Amino acid sequence: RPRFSFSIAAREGKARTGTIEMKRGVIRTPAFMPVGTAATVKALKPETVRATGADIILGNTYHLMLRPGAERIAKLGGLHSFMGWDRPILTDSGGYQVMSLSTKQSEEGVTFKSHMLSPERSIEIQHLLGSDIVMAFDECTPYPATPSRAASSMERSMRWAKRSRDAFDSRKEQAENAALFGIQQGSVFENLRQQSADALAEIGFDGYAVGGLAVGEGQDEMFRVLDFSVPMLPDDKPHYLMGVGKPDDIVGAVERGIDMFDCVLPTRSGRNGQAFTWDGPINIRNARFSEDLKPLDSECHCAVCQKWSRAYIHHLIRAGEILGAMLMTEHNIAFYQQLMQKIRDSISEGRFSQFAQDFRARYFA
Amino acid sequence: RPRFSFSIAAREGKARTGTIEMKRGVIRTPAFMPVGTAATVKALKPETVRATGADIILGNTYHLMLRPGAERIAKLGGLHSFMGWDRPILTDSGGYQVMSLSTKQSEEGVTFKSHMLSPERSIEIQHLLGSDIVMAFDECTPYPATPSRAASSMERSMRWAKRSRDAFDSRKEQAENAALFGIQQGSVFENLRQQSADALAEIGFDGYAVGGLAVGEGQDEMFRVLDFSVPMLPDDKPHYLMGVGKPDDIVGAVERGIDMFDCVLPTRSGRNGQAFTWDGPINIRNARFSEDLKPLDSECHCAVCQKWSRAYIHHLIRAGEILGAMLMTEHNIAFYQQLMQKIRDSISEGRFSQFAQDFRARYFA
Ligand SMILES: Nc1nc(-c2ccccc2)nc(=O)[nH]1
Ligand SMILES: Nc1nc(-c2ccccc2)nc(=O)[nH]1
Ligand SMILES: [Zn+2]
Ligand SMILES: [Zn+2]
Repeated sequence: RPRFSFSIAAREGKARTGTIEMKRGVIRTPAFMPVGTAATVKALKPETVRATGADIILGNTYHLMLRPGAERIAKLGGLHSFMGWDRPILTDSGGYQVMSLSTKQSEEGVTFKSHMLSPERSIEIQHLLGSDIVMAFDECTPYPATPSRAASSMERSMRWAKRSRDAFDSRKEQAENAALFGIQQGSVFENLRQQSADALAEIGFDGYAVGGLAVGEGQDEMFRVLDFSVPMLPDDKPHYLMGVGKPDDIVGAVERGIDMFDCVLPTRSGRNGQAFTWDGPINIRNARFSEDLKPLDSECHCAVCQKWSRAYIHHLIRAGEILGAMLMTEHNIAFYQQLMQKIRDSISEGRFSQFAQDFRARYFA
Repeated sequence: RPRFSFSIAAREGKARTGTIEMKRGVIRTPAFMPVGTAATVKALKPETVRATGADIILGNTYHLMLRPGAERIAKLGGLHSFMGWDRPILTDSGGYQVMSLSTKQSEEGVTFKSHMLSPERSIEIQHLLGSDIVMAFDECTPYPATPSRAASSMERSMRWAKRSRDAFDSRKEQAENAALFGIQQGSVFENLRQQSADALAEIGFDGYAVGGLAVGEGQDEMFRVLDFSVPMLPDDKPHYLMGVGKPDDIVGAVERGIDMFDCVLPTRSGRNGQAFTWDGPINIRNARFSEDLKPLDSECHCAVCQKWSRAYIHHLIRAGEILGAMLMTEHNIAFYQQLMQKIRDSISEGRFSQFAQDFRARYFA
């Protein structure tokens, strides 16, 4: 099996659909990655995650290095064995969470409480976890930022990107079996995004993430930045938008050339009682669902919608029952995967523009 | 299919093993019933409950009448449809929980806050839920109690038992498709237990519960009372010990003629980090399991023990992850079902005495 082989099968405008072949499996793109923070996709067994259609999940380096610890997970046989997911795992670098969840920043890296993270240590931690797609250690520039502060931050991220590349390449077993993605920064500024893209391309990565855009800038601004940022990245490698997003965010980002996504929304909002449907999100705890015998979504193919009603799930979530969180989460992840499948098929079939319009019309109605 | 047919296939001492055939399925005895309080066996899909070997689950009349409500569940198609469990369900009468969870007691029944429960209303609620085994509405005498107070309480329960019988029999659809169990009371007093047994037998029930013994009297005292109480009940009907218990409680009660059990222990203690093993319970959060790659129990056949380590489950429970509760609960219910299976097979094979001794020796070691 290939270490990493990205093939584009079809295009429509800026949108692409295809596959990433890796040693632990094939990733169909555009892809959505369920987030598995503390070595679990919350409230789901791995077989259930797979049953929804997920090809790859995301693990969080920051969380796992603290609990249970990277060396410990390696001693226990790696993250795949540990959590019982045998397909690809992408690990974030810890660069974002080290700032949002903990700090002292310097050229060497970040020291923090509740430890030190550097490009080299991040790569080593991801090696110990046995990650399939390794993220370069970066800095998520706060939003908003002055052009000059965004520039100095992006430039540090680019130096860290080179250091991540070198650390990764130095570890033969990692270089042979895993892939490395670089992260574009530059805030909302076109010239900095270009400088960042050029720096990353000069180094060379297996894939390129658009970083710094899951920062509450709003969809309009996010799209504006994607409009010029994604074409700067190498066309022949995957484009990964970190931390995005709602279903309409995803459709628009794919329209702008994004191939990969991760977001806690389907899992987290699922536990909180929000279910995604083709007619938009619903709050299942709302009184209007108390005697509603329809499934969460009446076109959804997931196991939850085959078996249980809105009324039942309403009851569970209001009662604080774990099964409520389980069913909501499975449905939401399945919905996200069905969305990605519809996206992939429509691009392949050259009807993605129509799909996007049809989707938005119904979802917002 | 039979409404209710109890067959004893084999005996050893006071212990029996056999089957209860009902319209929604066969119940292998001795049986353990997972408790499904608010129309869910906590943290388990019904298919998972079934996969562990459970033939029947328990639903709680008190909880369900408040949330989502009995008439509502009936409107939604009954409890079986509502929660997606199509096999037998035994419903408790609400008689215990109305006192422990809420009161005004009278001959008519119990009025309470956070409503009124009577033998007739209890039976009607259980009818609306679509219960397969209906419990007579009773009074769980507090422990300890004077002989005279235990007597007046038991006598009220016996009058309520007759009223439950009459209400059940009046509802043709219920009488044709469900079964009715009476509940023996009398605290720890032999003469009152006898009076109670005689009263219940005079009325006639499909099964007989030993009530009033899940009250913190200790195992020695519980066994003492079972020693004389169970032989008072009709031999040819099932004997149900409500709210019991730990694995050794169950083995001893079967040695004393009990055929059916329910307990929240495997589910509740599972979520709290206690896993049952053949070498006794373990607290999975304990530091000694942090790098333990063995399954929860190395003889257990459950899906959890086929796939995940102690170390992983340790990590999940310490992290407050829902999957931790899911895996612990599935294992614990599976352990309980494997215990019942070993009990059934050993009685059938005429080696139950040896099994009980072997079990106790290892479990307490
Ligand atoms: N490492 C990194 N992570 C994220 C990020 C932000 C929000 C949700 C998820 C990831 N953004 C970045 O620019 N870098
Ligand atoms: N209805 C009833 N329930 C119980 C009971 C006690 C503890 C746990 C479960 C049931 N004991 C009784 O004597 N009657
Ligand atoms: Zn669904
Ligand atoms: Zn097990």
